[PDB]
Amino acid sequence: FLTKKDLIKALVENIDMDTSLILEYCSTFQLDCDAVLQLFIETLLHNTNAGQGQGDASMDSAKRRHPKLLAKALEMVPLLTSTKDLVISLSGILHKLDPYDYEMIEVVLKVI
Amino acid sequence: DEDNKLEVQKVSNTQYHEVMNLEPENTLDQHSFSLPTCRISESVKKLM
Repeated sequence: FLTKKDLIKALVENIDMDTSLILEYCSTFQLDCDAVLQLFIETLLHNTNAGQGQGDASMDSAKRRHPKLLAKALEMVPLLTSTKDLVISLSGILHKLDPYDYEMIEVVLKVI
Repeated sequence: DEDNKLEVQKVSNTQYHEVMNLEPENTLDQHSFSLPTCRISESVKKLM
């Protein structure tokens, strides 16, 4: 079961997952919930950051995602216990974000 | 008989403390191996 971390990436890539599912999966195999949740948020924002650039029509596909992204991101924040590292990594990503991606800034600063 | 306890006392000599400190969270569906509440005739119980 020490190798059960290998699925953690494969689970996170899916957009539609329950948070309690991840919590119980981590609790069953004795895994830290905070690191998995912060990685889930990092990948949730990075996928939309990696979902752009597919032509000029990616803006319309991302604009509908952004409110859902923020809505799903806000709910897991109280579930963490130590967000200091998550906030530091989020600040680094924000410094790595595009200046003309103001929705990314809106969701990142609101999560912070 | 006690003659088969030669291989038993060699097992009941280990002292462990790292096991009682860890409770596995594994679950089982134990509803498929019990007997639900019912009313049986006393004759059947006496026969058993």
